Amino acid sequence: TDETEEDAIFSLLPLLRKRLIEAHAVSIEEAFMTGDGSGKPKGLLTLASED
Amino acid sequence: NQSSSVEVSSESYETIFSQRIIRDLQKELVVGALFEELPMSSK
Repeated sequence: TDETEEDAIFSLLPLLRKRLIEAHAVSIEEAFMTGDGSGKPKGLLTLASED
Repeated sequence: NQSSSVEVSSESYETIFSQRIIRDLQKELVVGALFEELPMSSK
């Protein structure tokens, strides 16, 4: 919001960008680990289970 | 008018509309900007 950047000594944008990017990375690695097939890539654990 | 032998269709040709706006007397601003203002840069 616009009433937070003024409502703080220091900016909070770099933190926001970093958190978004690292959220993407963590989610993708977790999904490739054990993501199911429903709307998500099949994970190696799931693939080994079904085989 | 509707008194002569010839008449107009409706009042919109009996009437003239003015494009000027008028306003009444309104309350004055007194306490709004008499104290001096303190600038801020945080909560």
